[PDB]
Amino acid sequence: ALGKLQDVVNHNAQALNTLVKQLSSKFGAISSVLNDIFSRLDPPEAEVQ
Amino acid sequence: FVIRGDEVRQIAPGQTGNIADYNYKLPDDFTGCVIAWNSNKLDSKVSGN
Repeated sequence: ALGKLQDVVNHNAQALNTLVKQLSSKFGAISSVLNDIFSRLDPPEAEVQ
Repeated sequence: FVIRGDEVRQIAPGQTGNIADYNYKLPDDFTGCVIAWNSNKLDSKVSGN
């Protein structure tokens, strides 16, 4: 019957899970890894990426 | 300075190339204009320059 505490814990856990997963989003960029953009792309538009 | 027409594009902020890397490298955050014109008439003797 401990629905409320379990719900609060699950909500916090899923918020953290969404936050940790959101960084895999490409956001329309060439790559999702910073050093790849900094090394294999020219600064003039790697900066805007 | 004087360079060939093959590397006229190498003079740019953060662009790869032998001339850019070893002779003159532009900063990544650069504000300014680049002016390039042919110099075959002025700087090409019949024997060679």
